[PDB]
Formats: sequence, structure tokens, C-alpha cells
Amino acid sequence: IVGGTASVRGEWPWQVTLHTTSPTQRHLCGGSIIGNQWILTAAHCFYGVESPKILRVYSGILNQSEIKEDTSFFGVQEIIIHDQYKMAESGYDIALLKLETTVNYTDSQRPICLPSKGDRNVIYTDCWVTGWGYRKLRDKIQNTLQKAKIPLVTNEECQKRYRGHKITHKMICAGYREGGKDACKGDSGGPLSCKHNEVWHLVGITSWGEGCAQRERPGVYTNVVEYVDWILEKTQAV
Ligand SMILES: CC(C)CC(=O)Nc1cc(-c2ccc(C(N)=O)cc2C(=O)O)cc([C@@H]2C[C@](C)(c3ccccc3)c3cc(C(=N)N)ccc3N2)c1
Repeated sequence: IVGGTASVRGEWPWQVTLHTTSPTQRHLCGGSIIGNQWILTAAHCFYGVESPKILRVYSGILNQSEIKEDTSFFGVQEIIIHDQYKMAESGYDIALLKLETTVNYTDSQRPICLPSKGDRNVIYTDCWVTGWGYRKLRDKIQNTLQKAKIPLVTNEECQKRYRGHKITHKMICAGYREGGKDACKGDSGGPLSCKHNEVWHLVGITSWGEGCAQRERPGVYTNVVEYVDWILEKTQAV
């Protein structure tokens, strides 16, 4: 996160850190708890992820340094990547992780509501991007979970900012005209969370952008509302 500040413990209880175990304990991507055995994240995070066996999902974490040998985690039973996914810049940058065990909800770990298809018309004015990603282009993964408040940008305005790309309605952009606050490397897969009528909704999944926090280059996110049907298809399969 560029231009963010440290989160307080329990502030974003749906935020998870997805780790890889080889050769050592390392953060891979962010993710969001959406159900008691379901994490929503980005498809691009998974290149080179051959088997779900190398994954560990950690919830209720503020600092990466908390991650101890005896820290509880969730194993991943399955990785479900959208079948139309090719690359972040072309969309369909979404994936589900089915957990091996159930998350027991607490003040430190609980789900975020999906947007309502009937909420595709709502205007969110209180949106935050969170993560352990870089604070600048050439950096490293952060210890403390960072947060940044960013305004949503209309699809039409975002398309003006990325004239050489196709910004679809399955993408949502967020950023300040002058730049300064944005997601960056390591933040992908994590949430773009918006508060509406006292309820937090998972509006976006951190995906891509042209650099980080640049003037007139908003961050591009997977527009979760456009995937509610896909999510239900995968999570509610008979
Ligand atoms: C070798 C090639 C195949 C490259 C490859 O591997 N791609 C790849 C790998 C990573 C990556 C690497 C390591 C770790 C880890 N955990 O160490 C985690 C990640 C991670 O997923 O974030 C990231 C991306 C992009 C980068 C991008 C566009 C960007 C462009 C320019 C500079 C910085 C960032 C960006 C911008 C914004 C924003 N400004 N809103 C949001 C998301 C992203 N994500 C692609």
C-alpha cells in the first residue's frame, strides 16, 4: 500500500495473508474471508502454484512477525480459478480457495458481505484498500497490515486514464487524480472494502495498475458484484 497507515488489531477481520511454505514462510497474496470455508482472491497470484498443499491461509494477523510455528492456519483443499482468466489486464482476475477446515468466527476473523446484485447502483463513498504490499515501486513486503482510503473512479474516467486498455464493467477503478495512495505489489488478491449503511461490502479485489500511486493512474480491481453469480456457482455446487 502506497500512502497508507498501519492498521489497528482486528480492524479488517476478513483480510487474510496467503503464504507459501517453500523454502520458508513467505507471504504470497492477500485474500478475503467470504464464507466459513471460502477465501476470495486474485487468479494471477497462482502462477506456479501447482498444488493447494503448499498454501497456508492466516487470519487474525496484523503483523507478519506474529507468524510463529504454533500459529493456527487453514489448509487449502482446492484452488478454483476463473476459466476465462488469461492475465490481470484482460480481466477475470478472480479465484476461490476452499479451506480444509471451517473458520470459527471471532472479533479477529469474520466474513465480509458480497455486494448485492441489487446494489450495482449504489455509490460507495467510504472505500479502503488494505495489504502487506510494497510502500513504493522498489520495496518489500511490509510487516504491519496497511490501510488507505481511496475514491472510486467511474469506468468512463478510468478508461480515459488507460486509453490503450479495455476497461470493462467487470473491473472497477479507484484512485486520486493527483495520485499518492494506491495498492502495490504484494497487495493483490486483497480487498477493496466499502462501508455502506454501517455494513462493509467486498467491492473489489486488488488486481493491477500502471505503476503505484501515480497521478491519473487509478488502481484497477476485479468488480466483485459482476462475479456474484460465478461465486455462487462455485461455492453452492451440488
Ligand atoms: C515475471 C512477470 C510474470 C511478472 C509477475 O510475476 N507479475 C506480478 C507479480 C506481482 C507480485 C510480486 C510479488 C509478490 C510477493 N508476494 O512477493 C506479490 C505480487 C502481487 O501479486 O502483488 C505483482 C503484479 C502486479 C504488479 C502491478 C501491475 C505493478 C506494476 C508496477 C509496479 C508495481 C506494481 C500491480 C499494481 C497494482 C496497483 N498499482 N493498483 C496492484 C497490483 C499489481 N500487481 C504482477
